[PDB]
Amino acid sequence: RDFNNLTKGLCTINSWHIYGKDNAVRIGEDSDVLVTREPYVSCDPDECRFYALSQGTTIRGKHSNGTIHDRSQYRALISWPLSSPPTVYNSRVECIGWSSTSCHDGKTRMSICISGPNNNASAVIWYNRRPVTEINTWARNILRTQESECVCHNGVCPVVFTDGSATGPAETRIYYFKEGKILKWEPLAGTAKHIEECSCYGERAEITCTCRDNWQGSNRPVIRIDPVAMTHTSQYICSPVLTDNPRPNDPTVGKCNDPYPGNNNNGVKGFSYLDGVNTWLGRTISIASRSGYEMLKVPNALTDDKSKPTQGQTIVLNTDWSGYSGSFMDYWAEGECYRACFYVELIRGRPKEDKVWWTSNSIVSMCSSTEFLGQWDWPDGAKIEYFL
Amino acid sequence: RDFNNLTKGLCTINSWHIYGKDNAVRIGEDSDVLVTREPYVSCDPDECRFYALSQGTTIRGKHSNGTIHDRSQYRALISWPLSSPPTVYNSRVECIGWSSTSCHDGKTRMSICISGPNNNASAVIWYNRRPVTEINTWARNILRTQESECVCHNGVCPVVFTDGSATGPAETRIYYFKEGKILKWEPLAGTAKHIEECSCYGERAEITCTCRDNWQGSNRPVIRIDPVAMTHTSQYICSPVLTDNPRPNDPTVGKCNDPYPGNNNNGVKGFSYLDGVNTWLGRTISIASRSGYEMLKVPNALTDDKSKPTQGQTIVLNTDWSGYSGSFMDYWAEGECYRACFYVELIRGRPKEDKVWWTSNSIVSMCSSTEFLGQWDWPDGAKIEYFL
Amino acid sequence: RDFNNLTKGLCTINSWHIYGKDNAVRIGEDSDVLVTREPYVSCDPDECRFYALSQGTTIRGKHSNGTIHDRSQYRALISWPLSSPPTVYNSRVECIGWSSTSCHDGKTRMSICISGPNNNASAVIWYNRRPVTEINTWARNILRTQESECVCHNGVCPVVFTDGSATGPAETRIYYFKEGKILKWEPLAGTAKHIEECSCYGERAEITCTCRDNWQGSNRPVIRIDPVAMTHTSQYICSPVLTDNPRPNDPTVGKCNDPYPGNNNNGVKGFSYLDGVNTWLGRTISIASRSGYEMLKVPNALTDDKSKPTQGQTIVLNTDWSGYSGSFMDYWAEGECYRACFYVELIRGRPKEDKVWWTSNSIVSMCSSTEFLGQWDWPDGAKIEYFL
Amino acid sequence: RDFNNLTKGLCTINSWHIYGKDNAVRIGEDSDVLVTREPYVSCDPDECRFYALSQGTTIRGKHSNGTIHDRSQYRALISWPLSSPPTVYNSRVECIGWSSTSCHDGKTRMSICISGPNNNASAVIWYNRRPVTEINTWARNILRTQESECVCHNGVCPVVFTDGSATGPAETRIYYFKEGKILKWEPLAGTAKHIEECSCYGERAEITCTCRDNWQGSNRPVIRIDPVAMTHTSQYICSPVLTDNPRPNDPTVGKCNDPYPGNNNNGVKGFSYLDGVNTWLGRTISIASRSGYEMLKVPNALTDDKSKPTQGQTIVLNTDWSGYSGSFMDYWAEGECYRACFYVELIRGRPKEDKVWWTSNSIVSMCSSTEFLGQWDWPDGAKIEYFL
Ligand SMILES: *[C@@H]1O[C@H](CO)[C@@H](O[C@@H]2O[C@H](CO)[C@@H](O[C@@H]3O[C@H](CO[C@H]4O[C@H](CO)[C@@H](O)[C@H](O)[C@@H]4O)[C@@H](O)[C@H](O[C@H]4O[C@H](CO)[C@@H](O)[C@H](O)[C@@H]4O[C@H]4O[C@H](CO)[C@@H](O)[C@H](O)[C@@H]4O[C@H]4O[C@H](CO)[C@@H](O)[C@H](O)[C@@H]4O)[C@@H]3O)[C@H](O)[C@H]2NC(C)=O)[C@H](O)[C@H]1NC(C)=O
Ligand SMILES: *[C@@H]1O[C@H](CO)[C@@H](O[C@@H]2O[C@H](CO)[C@@H](O[C@@H]3O[C@H](CO[C@H]4O[C@H](CO)[C@@H](O)[C@H](O)[C@@H]4O)[C@@H](O)[C@H](O[C@H]4O[C@H](CO)[C@@H](O)[C@H](O)[C@@H]4O[C@H]4O[C@H](CO)[C@@H](O)[C@H](O)[C@@H]4O[C@H]4O[C@H](CO)[C@@H](O)[C@H](O)[C@@H]4O)[C@@H]3O)[C@H](O)[C@H]2NC(C)=O)[C@H](O)[C@H]1NC(C)=O
Ligand SMILES: *[C@@H]1O[C@H](CO)[C@@H](O[C@@H]2O[C@H](CO)[C@@H](O[C@@H]3O[C@H](CO[C@H]4O[C@H](CO)[C@@H](O)[C@H](O)[C@@H]4O)[C@@H](O)[C@H](O[C@H]4O[C@H](CO)[C@@H](O)[C@H](O)[C@@H]4O[C@H]4O[C@H](CO)[C@@H](O)[C@H](O)[C@@H]4O[C@H]4O[C@H](CO)[C@@H](O)[C@H](O)[C@@H]4O)[C@@H]3O)[C@H](O)[C@H]2NC(C)=O)[C@H](O)[C@H]1NC(C)=O
Ligand SMILES: *[C@@H]1O[C@H](CO)[C@@H](O[C@@H]2O[C@H](CO)[C@@H](O[C@@H]3O[C@H](CO[C@H]4O[C@H](CO)[C@@H](O)[C@H](O)[C@@H]4O)[C@@H](O)[C@H](O[C@H]4O[C@H](CO)[C@@H](O)[C@H](O)[C@@H]4O[C@H]4O[C@H](CO)[C@@H](O)[C@H](O)[C@@H]4O[C@H]4O[C@H](CO)[C@@H](O)[C@H](O)[C@@H]4O)[C@@H]3O)[C@H](O)[C@H]2NC(C)=O)[C@H](O)[C@H]1NC(C)=O
Ligand SMILES: CC(=O)N[C@H]1[C@H]([C@H](O)[C@H](O)CN)OC(C(=O)O)=C[C@@H]1N
Ligand SMILES: CC(=O)N[C@H]1[C@H]([C@H](O)[C@H](O)CN)OC(C(=O)O)=C[C@@H]1N
Ligand SMILES: CC(=O)N[C@H]1[C@H]([C@H](O)[C@H](O)CN)OC(C(=O)O)=C[C@@H]1N
Ligand SMILES: CC(=O)N[C@H]1[C@H]([C@H](O)[C@H](O)CN)OC(C(=O)O)=C[C@@H]1N
Ligand SMILES: *[C@@H]1O[C@H](CO)[C@@H](O)[C@H](O)[C@H]1NC(C)=O
Ligand SMILES: *[C@@H]1O[C@H](CO)[C@@H](O)[C@H](O)[C@H]1NC(C)=O
Ligand SMILES: *[C@@H]1O[C@H](CO)[C@@H](O)[C@H](O)[C@H]1NC(C)=O
Ligand SMILES: *[C@@H]1O[C@H](CO)[C@@H](O)[C@H](O)[C@H]1NC(C)=O
Ligand SMILES: *[C@@H]1O[C@H](CO)[C@@H](O)[C@H](O)[C@H]1NC(C)=O
Ligand SMILES: [Ca+2]
Ligand SMILES: [Ca+2]
Ligand SMILES: [Ca+2]
Ligand SMILES: [Ca+2]
Ligand SMILES: [Ca+2]
Repeated sequence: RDFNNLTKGLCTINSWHIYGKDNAVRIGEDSDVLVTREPYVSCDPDECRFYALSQGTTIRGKHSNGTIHDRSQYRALISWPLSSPPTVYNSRVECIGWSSTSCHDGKTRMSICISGPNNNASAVIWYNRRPVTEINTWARNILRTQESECVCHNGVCPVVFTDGSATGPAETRIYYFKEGKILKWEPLAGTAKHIEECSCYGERAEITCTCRDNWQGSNRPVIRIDPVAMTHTSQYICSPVLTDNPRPNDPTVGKCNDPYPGNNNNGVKGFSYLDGVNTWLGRTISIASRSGYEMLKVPNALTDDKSKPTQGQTIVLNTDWSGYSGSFMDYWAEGECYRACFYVELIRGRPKEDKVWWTSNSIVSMCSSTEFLGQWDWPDGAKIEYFL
Repeated sequence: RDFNNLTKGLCTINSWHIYGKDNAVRIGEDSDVLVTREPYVSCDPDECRFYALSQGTTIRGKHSNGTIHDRSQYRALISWPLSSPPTVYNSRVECIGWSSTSCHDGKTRMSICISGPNNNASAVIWYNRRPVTEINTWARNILRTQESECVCHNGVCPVVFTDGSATGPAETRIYYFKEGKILKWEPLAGTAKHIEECSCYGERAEITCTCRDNWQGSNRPVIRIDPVAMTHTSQYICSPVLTDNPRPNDPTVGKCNDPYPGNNNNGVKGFSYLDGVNTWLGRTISIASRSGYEMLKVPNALTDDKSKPTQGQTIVLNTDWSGYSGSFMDYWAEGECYRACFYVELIRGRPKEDKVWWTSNSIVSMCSSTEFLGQWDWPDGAKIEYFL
Repeated sequence: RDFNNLTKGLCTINSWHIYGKDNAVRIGEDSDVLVTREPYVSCDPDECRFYALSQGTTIRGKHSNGTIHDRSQYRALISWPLSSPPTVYNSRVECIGWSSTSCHDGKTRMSICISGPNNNASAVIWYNRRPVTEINTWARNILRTQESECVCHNGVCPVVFTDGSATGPAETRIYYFKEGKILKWEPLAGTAKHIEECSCYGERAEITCTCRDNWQGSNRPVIRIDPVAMTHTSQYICSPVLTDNPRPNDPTVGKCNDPYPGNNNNGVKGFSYLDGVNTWLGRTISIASRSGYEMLKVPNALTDDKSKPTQGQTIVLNTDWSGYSGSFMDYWAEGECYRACFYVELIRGRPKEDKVWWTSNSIVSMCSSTEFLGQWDWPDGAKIEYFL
Repeated sequence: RDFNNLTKGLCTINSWHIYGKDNAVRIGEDSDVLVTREPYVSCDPDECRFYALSQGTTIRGKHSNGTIHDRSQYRALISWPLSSPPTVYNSRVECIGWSSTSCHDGKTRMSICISGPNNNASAVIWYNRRPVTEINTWARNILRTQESECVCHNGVCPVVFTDGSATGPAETRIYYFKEGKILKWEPLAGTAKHIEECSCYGERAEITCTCRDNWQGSNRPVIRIDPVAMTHTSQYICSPVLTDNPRPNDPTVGKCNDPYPGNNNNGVKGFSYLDGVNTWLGRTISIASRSGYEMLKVPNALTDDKSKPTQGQTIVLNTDWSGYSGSFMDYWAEGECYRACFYVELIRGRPKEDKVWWTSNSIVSMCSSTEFLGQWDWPDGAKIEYFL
């Protein structure tokens, strides 16, 4: 119809309610479920769907052997109905590649997939299910993007890309697309020192992205974008409640404009909702591995270097496997505010469970409630022994 | 379009004709059919579908082991095309949880799923396929609801919930929703002493629910709701033709305002159509187990404590397994009256058939005819031996 | 939109071209294909689909054992996309039962399914996918109907039913439905002595049905219906080219008003297009079994007792299994005439191939061409050995 | 809506970007994927889909044995969603046969399938999913057509057919269809000596087809059609960069009006985009077998007998199997030019991999970019060993 505008603010988050869960690995033990990873959720004006990068094989298939690998010619961004598992028969391919993002601008959807060898990758930007623009690697070192939805405002949909080292300075760019065409791009600015896999959301004409500093930071870098002026800033979440993984133990004071030290060259895609006292941070419970997942209300986390939790909610027990997490919202819902949502990737198989030769995941997703709801934990639920 | 109003009365029920049957267990012996239980049927203005609580695994899958359990994080309310089986590929998830209800108000559908641990469950009310309202447990003891469709009148859709003991007084509430929002709720009133799993239908601006008194009654409690005044009353079916299970043998006089004694702390979801002489009661044939199913015309059953059958129809032989049963009607059909319909859950597996490690069911459904049709019996049809 | 009227005459049939083929048994050897029998084809104004009576199990499933049986509670009329096989995941249930017919009147579709025990069967007439009318058995001996599509004219859709003996006089009725309601019914009249499984088509406001005289005739009875006056006549195809099966060898002169003798109490559903010199008869090649299938142009077959073939086309070799056959046409196609079409059921399994415990079929369908096209044979194509 | 007119010219091809890939053989190792061959891609105004000739069996099915054979009664033209694999459950049958073409004219789609024995084949032309016209074999020797999409201009859709010898002069005809009806046909004219499997595209009211001279040429014949005058010309690509397979090594000067000698009675379906300096040729890397695939920019290839490459892009490594290739474009995309696209059939199984008894393929497809994108290779990806 008309382009969507981020006219609302976030609803007050007093707890999180279950939104979707596909139990993909449980079901796929005996049905034609595709092996995936790097999942996310994204809404169209009339439907919300699950998204992920297929590995081009079913979990029970012999080709599932080796799916711990990230980039192959057999991967593709697929989407499927909310809470259903990604099956061979219900998965819709959005584009071919091993790194992606996708978002609806109110009129139609833009999907981006990057493919190619490490030194010669390229992004293809699809709009209205047709390829429109292509961007060649600029640093010749794994051109890569968000792995979760982008956000649009009056037709302008910013996307964060990184090309270059994962263990030193890299070349991050913010591209501003409209109808799949490049309006402008700019190099990363601000104090964030390394950027990977940004998780974004929008409210009141501003887009906030919480990313991953793979090089040095255990606190997460934050990029705030003005989609009208097509400009941005960057910094780190100030709070001493560290949210990357692996990470050192939480200190009493964090860092606002530099990576909090202790862990180098590693991390995990994550997210946050930074809205004054209505601020909630997601993180794995373990400081060593992708185990467990919790949401912590940390008032003013972005700007207060001593901010600590005032409330929380466990999503996945520390005795269960988690993984990537990111933000999304249904910008086309009723009401006066945008309801914050997120998903957690529940990785099964390698490297943590190496009795099987594959790596896959299932999805759990939650949205905020203004009520203070009781909590439950949401594990993947599959028994690896069954796959032996 | 416009909200549906219960403007018609029930058609005269002279017999029951076959409406739908999915043969799910037979088919699922060699196809990707999801394990389910607590099924029902519900219509939209342009389509009627089967509904149930999936267990998040196929019947042949190794994860089917243990599906006798009621509440897990792997359950979800799913719907699928009438008379097709609930497969991985055709089942649409309405919401996540282990207790549910759903109904269309003429404009769109409201679905409710409750999830969480026993002492911290919560209901999430979805409208137009989006989460709108959440309600936290008030008694911290398995918040639970109907397990069959709710009914709407001019946008108001009442739903009966119970939180608390299953073997003593509990806290039952009647919530009046409109567009997924709470207009009002009220505590159960009247003489019904315990309420669980209400089966409802509407006619001439009144909604009648036949429920399960798990604590003490072998006769069934009845809640009648005025969706305009948003008020209700409750009592028990007076008739000595007892319809819960297990239950004592039928006496010559029943009880109108108290549970008929003889069996405690157990029961089965059931239903009835209470319309003067046009009154029909459903029940298992066995007084000891969920075996067989029959419909009995018992004129004035609700108000006459000595009422006995004047006609009947066998639905499932006593030599076949039955289970839950509930009411639904196609409020959008042509004609001058609403045609009464019902479904019977045909449970297979545990605990009655323990050679297999799973518990599931198939569905059979019938609607009324003004003709006096010949009768057939409708068993699940699967051979457990095939699953060994 | 508006009710369809049979305003066109038949196109000139100079040969038959391939229209559809599902290769169901071949494909189902390794996919979730439902066991079926009694198939047919029927068009809606915007789509033509395959129809059949499912047996409520896949072919590879253990429940396929015993599917030679005709009437069980696990059967249902299903439809699916043209030339695709009837799978668990793409088959749409139209109604429950073991005998059926279905047709579109231009506005919506009417489907009829009969179910029940031999002495207490009933038909349920569905219109716009909702049950509207029910008819109880009148002779208490396997109420049964066409097993191929009915035909409508200005909303009136006649259907032929038989109740009673299959080996002596029975009670055949012609019901005239409009919007699923009974306008009128009448007992069979004319000289046809026994009627079963009528195959019908319409042209120029007249509906012609070629049926099966199971009791005594090897020539086929013909019922011609006037859907406006709602009246009919009946006789037999006069031609000595006999078309039932089993049957005696072809004589030089046939019978116009009595069954041609030689074979009793058996037969097969079949069809014909009776249009003066543009007359074509279908039949099995074998006079003893459901083997092979050919189309023969027999000018004036209906009225000329000495009529013999002037042209022909082999459809299935005598070395391949055939079965039921019936007529259908796309009444919503472009052009000035209706193109005659037919399907042949290719039965596999029991009783002819008893190394397997099941009975099923695939479908082949053809339509007429005004060209004189080269011919090919169209067998089922599956290797029974693969199923052992 | 309105008939599409070829009003645009080709976009400048500076490189090729990944468009679609189904990984059919990898996925089908453990899912119900149909065996196919002779694939292509074709767009409708609102969707682009994959097309191919099914063999009427799954790859894992026992009936996959023998699928190296080209013409059987179990083949059909099927289409399915872009980049999904051709499964039993998502494949839509367009028509029955073993040779085909299909194209959308802007209003609806025309599909053509040829079937029958070698000496009595016939084509059936479908329009708006209904059979409209039939054409009988004129040379009684494998009537056959394009195996890739046709192209339309103002309702007129030319199609190239060949009937007769594959190793000597044959009878090629160009048929001009409109709404599935024959407007005109004409015998092949010009200097092309043998024509098979034309790959076509349109721009600025002209349709260009690059075909296969199976008899003598290793250079490819080219037919250029004027769809308004309904006339055509034919010649060969002049360039010494030979593009059929098998073929002799590249010479320094080619042949414009005669087959370049060296290899007889064999070839492979292929394609090219002939647009002055914006000319790109596709070909297998191997001169001996269907191994590898590359795109070569050969300015003025059509008219310059000494033209050599100025740029190139590898699509499939010479160490991987390729096969048929053809052209298609999305004539309904936005922008001022038509973006050239192509697909490559990746054949797996027999005859090159005879450890398995089947022959099938997967699909990879690319479209042009005005950027100079980095290149990757795109193999089928399946491990034959897994199928043993
Ligand atoms: C029914 O459901 C309801 C609703 O969910 C349940 O009630 C919920 O209960 C939760 C558990 O108690 C509770 O969550 C906690 O909230 C705390 C904040 O509230 C408290 O503090 C404020 C501040 O003054 C008070 O106002 C308030 O009244 C409370 O006292 C959080 O602090 C909790 O998080 C911390 O603990 C958990 C372990 O439980 C850690 O996993 C988490 O990371 C936090 O602790 C780590 O981090 C801090 C910050 O740096 C450190 O100080 C601390 O030492 C920990 O650090 C170690 O561990 C981390 C992670 O491994 C590691 O990185 C680091 O290096 C260190 O090793 C927690 O979020 C909900 O708020 C509450 N909700 C409501 C509405 O009441 C109810 O119980 C249920 N009922 C039943 C019967 O079950
Ligand atoms: C073709 O199809 C037609 C259509 O279906 C078939 O005709 C149908 O036939 C049915 C079977 O006969 C018949 O159903 C019965 O109707 C009885 C009512 O009709 C009779 O009574 C009235 C009243 O005066 C008369 O007007 C009428 O003419 C009849 O005489 C019911 O009473 C029957 O139900 C009772 O019997 C069955 C066993 O058959 C029980 O399962 C059922 O629960 C009822 O009996 C129990 O309950 C009562 C009430 O408390 C007790 O009094 C009784 O002792 C039983 O109690 C024990 O069992 C229960 C359950 O296990 C347990 O809880 C309790 O503790 C005790 O242990 C029955 O419904 C249809 O009405 C009739 N329909 C028509 C239109 O005619 C026809 O036969 C078919 N043709 C062929 C050739 O097959
Ligand atoms: C390329 O394709 C084209 C197009 O298909 C092929 O050409 C077609 O060729 C067909 C085969 O020759 C041909 O079909 C036959 O047509 C005959 C009619 O045409 C002839 O007669 C007329 C009449 O005077 C002439 O005008 C005309 O020129 C011809 O001479 C039919 O009579 C044929 O049917 C009979 O034979 C077949 C066996 O082939 C039987 O199966 C069939 O049932 C018919 O015979 C039985 O029935 C009659 C009637 O009672 C009896 O008289 C006879 O004895 C048989 O009875 C026994 O068998 C039956 C069945 O088992 C049993 O019930 C009974 O009791 C007895 O035991 C046949 O239909 C097409 O018309 C022709 N089409 C065209 C357009 O030309 C061409 O060949 C192909 N090219 C190549 C190179 O292959
Ligand atoms: C990141 O990605 C980019 C983008 O893809 C990569 O850059 C690309 O690199 C490609 C490989 O170098 C390059 O492709 C080649 O282009 C050549 C044309 O460019 C050159 O010549 C012109 C002309 O003067 C110059 O202007 C230009 O600057 C270059 O020097 C082609 O000639 C190449 O094709 C030939 O070689 C390949 C083998 O590599 C053959 O497979 C191919 O068939 C061509 O050679 C055969 O055919 C010719 C013509 O007859 C014969 O002369 C020759 O002897 C060969 O013949 C034998 O082999 C054939 C086939 O088997 C057989 O039939 C025959 O009988 C003989 O046996 C090739 O296409 C891209 O243009 C370039 N793109 C860009 C934008 O730069 C970059 O490398 C990547 N980066 C990294 C770090 O990897
Ligand atoms: C493009 C790509 O390969 N992305 C991969 C990403 C990067 O390796 C990381 O961001 C360091 N640069 O890591 C992970 C991961 O689970 O940690 C998964 C992604 N598939
Ligand atoms: C929420 C929940 O668990 N409901 C379960 C219900 C209750 O246990 C019963 O109503 C006693 N309170 O029992 C049964 C049952 O087959 O009997 C199935 C339901 N899954
Ligand atoms: C209602 C029913 O059972 N119809 C069956 C029909 C009758 O038995 C026959 O018409 C004799 N009355 O026979 C056959 C058959 O293959 O011959 C199949 C049908 N399923
Ligand atoms: C109609 C038909 O059979 N076409 C086949 C075609 C012809 O044999 C060739 O064009 C020589 N005439 O060859 C091939 C092939 O892979 O080479 C596949 C096609 N299925
Ligand atoms: C978003 O804002 C622009 C005004 O700049 C307007 O064009 C558009 O209609 C707005 N979108 C909606 C849904 O109102
Ligand atoms: C139901 O009743 C209300 C009048 O209160 C009206 O708004 C609505 O239109 C009615 N619904 C229909 C379908 O007529
Ligand atoms: C069929 O005929 C009746 C006239 O009796 C008319 O109502 C109807 O419109 C006709 N149908 C069509 C499609 O014209
Ligand atoms: C194509 O051209 C013809 C004019 O001959 C016109 O009828 C038609 O509208 C044109 N198509 C479009 C999409 O404009
Ligand atoms: C495939 O077919 C050939 C030819 O009939 C036969 O020899 C071979 O054994 C078959 N292989 C399988 C696996 O069926
Ligand atoms: Ca880090
Ligand atoms: Ca009870
Ligand atoms: Ca399987
Ligand atoms: Ca007979
Ligand atoms: Ca050649």
